[PDB]
Amino acid sequence: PDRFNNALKHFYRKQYYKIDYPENYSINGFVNGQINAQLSLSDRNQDIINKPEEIINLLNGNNVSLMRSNIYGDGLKSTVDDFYSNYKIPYNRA
Amino acid sequence: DNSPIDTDKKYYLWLREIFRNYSFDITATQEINTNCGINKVVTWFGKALNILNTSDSFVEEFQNLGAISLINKKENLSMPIIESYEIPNDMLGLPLNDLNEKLFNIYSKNTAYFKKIYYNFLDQWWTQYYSQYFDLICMAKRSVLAQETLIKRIIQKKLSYLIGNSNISSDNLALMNLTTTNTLRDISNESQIAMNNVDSFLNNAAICVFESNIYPKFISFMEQCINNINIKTKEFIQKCTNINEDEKLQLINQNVFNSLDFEFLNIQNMKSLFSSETALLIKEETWPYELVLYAFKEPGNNVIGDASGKNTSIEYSKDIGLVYGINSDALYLNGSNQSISFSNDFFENGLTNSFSIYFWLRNLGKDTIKSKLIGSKEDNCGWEIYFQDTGLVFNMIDSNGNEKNIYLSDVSNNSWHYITISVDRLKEQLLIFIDDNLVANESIKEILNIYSSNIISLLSENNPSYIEGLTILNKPTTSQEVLSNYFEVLNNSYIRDSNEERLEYNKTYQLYNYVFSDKPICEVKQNNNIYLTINNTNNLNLQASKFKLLSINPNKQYVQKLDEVIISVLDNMEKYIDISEDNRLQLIDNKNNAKKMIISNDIFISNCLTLSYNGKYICLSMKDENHNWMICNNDMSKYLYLWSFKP
Amino acid sequence: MPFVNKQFNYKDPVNGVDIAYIKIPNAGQMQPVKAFKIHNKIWVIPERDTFTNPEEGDLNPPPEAKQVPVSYYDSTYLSTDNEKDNYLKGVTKLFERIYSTDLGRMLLTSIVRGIPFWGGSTIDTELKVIDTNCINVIQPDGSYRSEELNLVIIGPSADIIQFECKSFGHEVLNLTRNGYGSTQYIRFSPDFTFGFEESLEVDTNPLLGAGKFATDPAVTLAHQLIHAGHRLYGIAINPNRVFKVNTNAYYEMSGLEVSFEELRTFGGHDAKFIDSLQENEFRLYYYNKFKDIASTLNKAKSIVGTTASLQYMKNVFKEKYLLSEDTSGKFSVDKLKFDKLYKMLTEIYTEDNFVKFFKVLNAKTFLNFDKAVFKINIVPKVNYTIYDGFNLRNTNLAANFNGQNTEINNMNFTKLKNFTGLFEFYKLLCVRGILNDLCIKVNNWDLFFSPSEDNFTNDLNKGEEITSDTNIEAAEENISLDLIQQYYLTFNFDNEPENISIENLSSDIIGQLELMPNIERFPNGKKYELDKYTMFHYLRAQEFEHGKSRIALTNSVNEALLNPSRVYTFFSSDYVKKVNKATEAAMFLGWVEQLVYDFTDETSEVSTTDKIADITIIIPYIGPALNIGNMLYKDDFVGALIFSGAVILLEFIPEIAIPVLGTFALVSYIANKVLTVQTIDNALSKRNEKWDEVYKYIVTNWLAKVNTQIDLIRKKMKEALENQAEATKAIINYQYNQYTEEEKNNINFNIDDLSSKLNESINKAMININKFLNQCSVSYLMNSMIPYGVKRLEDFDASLKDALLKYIYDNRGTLIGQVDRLKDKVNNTLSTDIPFQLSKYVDNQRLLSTFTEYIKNIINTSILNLRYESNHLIDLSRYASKINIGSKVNFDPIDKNQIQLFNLESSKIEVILKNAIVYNSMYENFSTSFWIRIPKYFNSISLNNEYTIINCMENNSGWKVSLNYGEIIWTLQDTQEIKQRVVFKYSQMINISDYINRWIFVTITNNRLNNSKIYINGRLIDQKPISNLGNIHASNNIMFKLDGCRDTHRYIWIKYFNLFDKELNEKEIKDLYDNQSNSGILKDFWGDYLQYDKPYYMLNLYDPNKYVDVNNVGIRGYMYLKGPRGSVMTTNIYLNSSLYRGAKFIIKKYASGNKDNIVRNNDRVYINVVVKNKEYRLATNASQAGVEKILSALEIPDVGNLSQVVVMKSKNDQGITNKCKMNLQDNNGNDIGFIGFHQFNNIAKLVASNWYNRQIERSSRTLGCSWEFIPVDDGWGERP
Ligand SMILES: [Ca+2]
Ligand SMILES: [Zn+2]
Repeated sequence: PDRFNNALKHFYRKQYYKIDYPENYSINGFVNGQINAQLSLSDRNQDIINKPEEIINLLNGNNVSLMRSNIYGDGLKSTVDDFYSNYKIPYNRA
Repeated sequence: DNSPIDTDKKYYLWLREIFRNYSFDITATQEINTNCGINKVVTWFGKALNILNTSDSFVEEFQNLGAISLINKKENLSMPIIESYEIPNDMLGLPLNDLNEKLFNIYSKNTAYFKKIYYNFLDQWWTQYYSQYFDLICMAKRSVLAQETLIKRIIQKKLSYLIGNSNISSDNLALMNLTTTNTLRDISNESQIAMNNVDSFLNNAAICVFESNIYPKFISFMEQCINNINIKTKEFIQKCTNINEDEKLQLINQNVFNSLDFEFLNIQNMKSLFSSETALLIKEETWPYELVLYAFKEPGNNVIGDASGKNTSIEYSKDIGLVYGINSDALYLNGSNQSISFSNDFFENGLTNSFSIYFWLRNLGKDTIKSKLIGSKEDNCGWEIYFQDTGLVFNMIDSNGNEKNIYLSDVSNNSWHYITISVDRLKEQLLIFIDDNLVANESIKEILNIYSSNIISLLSENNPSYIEGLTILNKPTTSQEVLSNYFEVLNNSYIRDSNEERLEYNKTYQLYNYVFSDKPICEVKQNNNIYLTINNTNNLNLQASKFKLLSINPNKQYVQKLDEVIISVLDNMEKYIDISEDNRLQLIDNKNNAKKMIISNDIFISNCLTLSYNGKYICLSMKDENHNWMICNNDMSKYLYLWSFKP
Repeated sequence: MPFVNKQFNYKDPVNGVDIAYIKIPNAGQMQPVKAFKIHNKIWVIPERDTFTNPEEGDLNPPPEAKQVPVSYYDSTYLSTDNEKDNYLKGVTKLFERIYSTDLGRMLLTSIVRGIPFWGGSTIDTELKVIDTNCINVIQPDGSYRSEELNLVIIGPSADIIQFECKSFGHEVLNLTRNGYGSTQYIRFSPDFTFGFEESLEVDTNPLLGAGKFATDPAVTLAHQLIHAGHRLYGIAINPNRVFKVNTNAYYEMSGLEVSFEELRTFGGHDAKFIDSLQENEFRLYYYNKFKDIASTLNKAKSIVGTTASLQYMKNVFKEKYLLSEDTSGKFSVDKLKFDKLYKMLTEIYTEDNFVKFFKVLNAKTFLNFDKAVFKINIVPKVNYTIYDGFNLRNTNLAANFNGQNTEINNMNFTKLKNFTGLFEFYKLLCVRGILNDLCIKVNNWDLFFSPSEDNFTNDLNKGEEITSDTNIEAAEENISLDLIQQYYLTFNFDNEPENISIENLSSDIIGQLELMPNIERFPNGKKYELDKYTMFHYLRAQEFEHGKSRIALTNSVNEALLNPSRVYTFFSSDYVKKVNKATEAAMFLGWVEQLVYDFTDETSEVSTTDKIADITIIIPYIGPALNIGNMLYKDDFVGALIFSGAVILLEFIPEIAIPVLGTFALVSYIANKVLTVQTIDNALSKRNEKWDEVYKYIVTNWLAKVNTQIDLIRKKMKEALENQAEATKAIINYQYNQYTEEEKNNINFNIDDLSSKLNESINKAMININKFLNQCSVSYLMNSMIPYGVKRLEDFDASLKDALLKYIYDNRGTLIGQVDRLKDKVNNTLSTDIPFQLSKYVDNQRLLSTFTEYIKNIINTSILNLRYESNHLIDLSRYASKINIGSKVNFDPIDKNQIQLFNLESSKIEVILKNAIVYNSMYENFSTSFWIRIPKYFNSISLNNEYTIINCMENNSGWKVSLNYGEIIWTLQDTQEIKQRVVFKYSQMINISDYINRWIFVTITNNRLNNSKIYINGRLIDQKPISNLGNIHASNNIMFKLDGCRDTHRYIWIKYFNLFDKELNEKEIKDLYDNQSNSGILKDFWGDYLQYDKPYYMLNLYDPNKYVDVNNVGIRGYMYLKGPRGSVMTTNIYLNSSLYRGAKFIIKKYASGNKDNIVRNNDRVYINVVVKNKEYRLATNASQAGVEKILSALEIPDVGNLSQVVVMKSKNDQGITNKCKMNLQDNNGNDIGFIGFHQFNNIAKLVASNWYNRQIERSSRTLGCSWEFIPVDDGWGERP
């Protein structure tokens, strides 16, 4: 993964696959490569802990809940606080 | 309201339409004009994520409001804190040369500082803005998966149900199961195209936001900045004690900044950001090639292999020989015991996948009898190309017995030909090309399930032939692509004979003009000296003259574009070609006097060549004797300057 | 080598030979006229023709208008000796223009030797001349001399623009249809021509001019000379053979008169309207006529009325009819010789083909009707020349047929008044109470051509008898410029028949013209009651009359038809609201800009469909524009097309009637094996023909009934588009005139510039519409017509299979031992289909011609194309601008297109632009491209110094290209000093640069409504908004020179400079980039041609930080990649990786077949290695274990049998384009593999490894077998 690859928990819900050595994976890497390797889904997927960063509550005009959706955080620590405002771009290079 | 699905045929017709429609829905894009250009927009994006979805159309609303309208936090920028500009008070009295070269140092520091600022803005863009478009990309991709899942479940239920209770034959259900699996793959491949669509769409948008929104805030900040710098630098130079007034004006001028000093936008660089090793690796792993046949000669070994980067296995006769073809080494199949076979799970095809087959083929044509050349067939389904009569036959047959049987006329002349076959299930269209022509365009809506083995067999029974550049693609081919493939490969710098084999030095050919293609050049004497003409008096019993091309270099074997050449003929002794004062070509005694001609060719005429001397090209004269003389003259019709050598 | 070898003047006195008063045959007494013999057998009489036919002798307009679309009447025309002198000269010039073409040279010769047969004898033993084929030439002494002639050109009758062949008859004989022939009198004038509309050429000529174009009179004369040619050879088609049309339906023409002869003459598609069965009928008809002439000659034993010999005469006709003469002197006609001759006269001599030779704009079909008449003068060379016609070489007139554009070339064309009135002949179409009837008149020639079904006759249902003998008609190949060249080079130009002494005829020669059939004047003003608005209504609603009032656009057809101030538009309601709004003066220009943008946007709209086979694109606005089909939203049109196919475009559904095909009956041969087998083969051959016949037939019915409907729809869409532009302009012009003198004075508003912009938008729109409609027409063929033929054909194959098998089995006795093999032949042959290939039956559909048009399109948009050719640097564009080259300009000897400009006043190049192409506009888009190579900046003096290099500024307005430290800069400036700059920045602090001192490809494009864009190596770099810029008026010249550069040692390289009249798109730019990279020649690091005998430092694209070195010299040593490169610098200026560090490679000739020291792709070479300034040989011993063969540098004498020969390859690279490959080979031709490197321990050793040859082309960007060759260059210049 090439973009925000330390934040992926927010962008993506991971689903885990079992890897057996050396039937799935050997000294040349995945048998049949990273795309077409045949891997079995892990029975553990259902044990994954789900703790949303925030929950979006969608109500109607009558103020009753239609749906409750989960947004997940990236896992990283935050702020504190704004870096760009207080950062001085160095004029002298040493 | 239809009667329930009972036949396997009915299941296929259903499954295929399910697939085509899914493809049409999910890969939908429309190109629009934006602030920064044309972007290929994912049509369903608004209906998927509820974004600009309050209109009746998301596309036009996005064209209206622009790339920035897709994200929730529009203004995140923070103008960075700078280091204010002061010129040292110790330079106030310096002499010119030293003052001069010290401000040069400050000039560089400054322009570097500008670059730093721009970077800072680019980082904020990435962190604040792209982050939001990448969220859109991910959610949109998840939407595609969610939809794909719905489809597969719908398909799986129907298959599961028919298998559960229906009179469909056991063997029939078996095929249905194998085939559906291939269709589910075809559906992922289609999903993948769509997930690429949302990536390009949204990446372009984010880049447009940098040009349209972030960048201009940078430019504002930078002209305030250099306006300041310009002030302080002018005020400084006026306060200079040790230089005169003419010096001040030249100095202020040398040190002044303008907008161009900080206009760093490079749109190609913006775009190149997203080309990572991974993006590349993915391209190469997922490209349309399922088979790309290569061959070459190692010492004591002939190498044949597949470059597609797929799972293709190759098995072939140990004694198969290699010969130079059009652009590379060609396989020689003798017609008797020799065969080669390619194995890929894609090759079995199915109901819903598309593919293209192409290759160069030269056939030493003898029998008319129908013979397997290449194909993939099992249980009497799949496709085969046969040798028949003077041509080929393309055959396509499904599990219900429906057939395409199509005669392609005149392919065995013992000249190379480029065969292209295109099978498109989305447009339900079969396309067959021979060389640069489109020989067949047909509907294949009537052909359903062509599931074959995973093996393509190249037999070439009973017809010794040459095969080169065999390729299988998982996508259809267009006419532009065919033309591009055909001509690109064709100009490698080699000149060719009438059969499109490489023209060789020191080999005997007969010479023919493009305009009279069946009439060879012959020699005729007029006044105690001998010229070159063609025979327009039918069976005047002029003998076809025998030609050989000679090179100043003994080591040179094959004739190439722009080579210098001497033309020779065997009559009694060896006679060499010279140009007379009337520009009429004649055979002479002495190699020394022989004229050295430049040989070249037309990029669109594959088997023909041109000849020139001192910029004057060679052609056929007007009727004279009656005879038409070979002449060096530039004023005739273009067609008369094309020749070919036939061995 | 001129056709008319005397230059006559009308007042020249009569000599009795080539200038005389002459009598032509006539019914009664005829008054002698002054004529000129311009060539043997060809005379010109510069007189209005009242003599030919005393019946119609009055030059006034007739009581009832002729039913043609265009006519002109002036009785005084050609009444003056001056006009006569000009007629003579014009006609002569046209003869010369025709003669100067290969095709015309044949035609003219054919006409001369086409002497009218001597059929006068009622006694067949004698050969006599026919009187009406002669004239009487009055001598100065008062006597007359009788003289025979082939052709006379005379002035027109009362209708000045009606040109035709006339000739005299015989009491019994039909001389034009019997192969005899008769002297031809052509009514013609070179002093007028026709105007017409053309939308088709926009594909190849996107800049095509607006409004009417003028027919080149040379085409018109040629047309008549072709008729004359038929008539002289007696092969003209009977005038009662006519193409009938259906006139009864509201949408159909009231009537149209066109004859098979005319169709034959036009050529092209018009001639393909005549089916094979009938084309055959004619060929056979005239062949037998020819055979008759042979037998008339054979029985003629003496000659009468001449001093010439029967020998000479019989030979005259042997050479006219191409007769074969046996040893006895008997004549016959060879079917082979005749076929060739009849083909030349009817398929080679055609209007279509002359157009191909003249290279002029001309109607593609008679169905594109002349819309206007024009007065012209072609006699002055400044007007019209023999070689170029109106489109004069080396001037604006040479481009896009401007010479024929009546508005651009307006001094050569004066609009006359068409005598055919407004709605002279029409139909009246009325919608019913959608409030009472709203009726409109529709011009007859605005209606649909719908050919009658009794026009297409076929024998398809007639069975045949296959026979041991039955034999095959040939392919019947299509006519092409190379076939014509075949006829040309075999044509005999030597022998013209003499002008013989003949017995004197009577003083008056008695005869009358051949009678023309009387044609019913078709009905006029037929009325029609309709329930729904038609296409004609929708189009009419888009029109307005000029006036002082402000018109408004409406989306209501009803409103528009009801009110003179309301014009219907198919544009969106948004466009409607915007164009209608009263606009403040201060917002006027921005308002116009928006309107021009919106216009271009809506007319350029193209929806792509991936659902259906033959139609890729759809233009959705065609629906509301013509009311195609019905209902409301344009989404209905896109939808209905996708669903129902192309049939929704058609006004009527054509009948395609293909019957049960006539089956084969085979004649049995008892006991004869060879005959029985031949019969079987023949039946199969004739079966292949049955397929070709059915396909020809359908193609023929499609050209006539379908492709003509689509061609009309197309013409109407252009009419629709032009109406929308006129309306929008009128509304804008009204708004401007509402302003105060003061307000106007602050708005620079040029309506001609705005018009020019909208006309370009209409052209872009027509390009798309054209493609869409072509695909539509073809789709209907493939899908809705061909299949009926294929069904009839497969049923035929089935019947034949049963017949053939029955024949084999019945004959099993004769055929014994062969029965199985024959079954297979029959079953295998007849189980195939023969696929329909459209390219086979018609000209425009070949695949290559699609790419061809694309190339043309870019070449015809180039208003400056600056190349080095022969010994000079010139402009290869049709404008041929002048180039002035300074004394200090330097040209690279190896490639002379590479131009070096130093910093000196003398080092400069100046282009003097033709006025028509100097840029002065608010709205006009333009692009420039060129390659440049910029030396590294070595010195602080180059810092913050911007210097100009290409200058098109005039009084601070124009464009220019300028450079600065690490910058390439584009500047735009209007006449108010408002400017825009766009820059490409590149650093000099870099390890290895894609730019510094390397050839770069620059492209700048300018869209005046939007953006200025700069591209580098084919990719978009930066864009800036220009729409706030007003009028830009650039310089009359372009100055290539270094302007303002303070670095005295500075210079630049530049090549392949182009200027384009449009905004290049991404695709065109990439294709440009690729095409100009010269992929057939290897390049060095700098971008120059790679060369032999030139030492190069080496760089591996996989690891650029590494250079090549030699561990040890000799077979026990090796070469490797070493590092780090180290760096070179000048503080504050550059910091780079040193490029000159390493061992040097030199490429030596091995197989090279010339001496130009350039390394071409696939050259076979040796590579020498420079080590401590000595030369060695790159070689390996391929016998070493392992696929990676370790390369060594060897003593040149000691290489022995080692692998040395290297094959050089040139590959495409992104942003570099410098990729070089080397494939090492042993001496048996085998592959040792490409040169590359491999890790051995920690050493990276140069290797030849066949592992590369197993790989596809570009794989990653990181290869290991891709190399760069770096020569020492003044532009880089570190210390070696
Ligand atoms: Ca109106
Ligand atoms: Zn005519």
